[PDB]
Amino acid sequence: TKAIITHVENTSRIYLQFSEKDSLMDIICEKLNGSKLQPKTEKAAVDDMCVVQFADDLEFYRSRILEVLEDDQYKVILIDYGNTTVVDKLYELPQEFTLIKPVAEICSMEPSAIFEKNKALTLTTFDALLDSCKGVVAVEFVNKSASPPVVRLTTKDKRSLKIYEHLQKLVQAELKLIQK
Repeated sequence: TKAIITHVENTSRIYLQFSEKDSLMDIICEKLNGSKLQPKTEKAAVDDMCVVQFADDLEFYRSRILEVLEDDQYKVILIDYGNTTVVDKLYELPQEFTLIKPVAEICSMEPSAIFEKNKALTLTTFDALLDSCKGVVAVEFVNKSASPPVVRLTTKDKRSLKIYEHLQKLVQAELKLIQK
């Protein structure tokens, strides 16, 4: 099955939107960016659901409060995607979205000490790898009962690049160039 990677926390915590939900994601975006949203009139608390404007693209997203910060700021998660950001204004979540689960689901790649011993290098290499397929991946489940479920990811393009094995190879190659 096909999905798009929308956020990487680490190799064991990856947010993906599975293709079955592409139209649903489009409708959420269209509805949030198509009508006037209502600013909140009092402070929110951790875990409150709301909507924020994302500074990077100026568009609107379903959000959940992660932290109540000083200076009336909030760290929030964009629940449909997984990335976090800091905003100074919150909007009410329109009622029609209340029961709709977050679009993105969390999965994990297989474990590797290479990834754990070299976190920053692994993540920057992974980012470049994902950019090379614009985040579009084929997904096979290794362990569905795990939390997050463990998966194998392949670039959804002509290379069919095997990400778990390839990422290990690239990281080891850079470490070897520097250290040997």
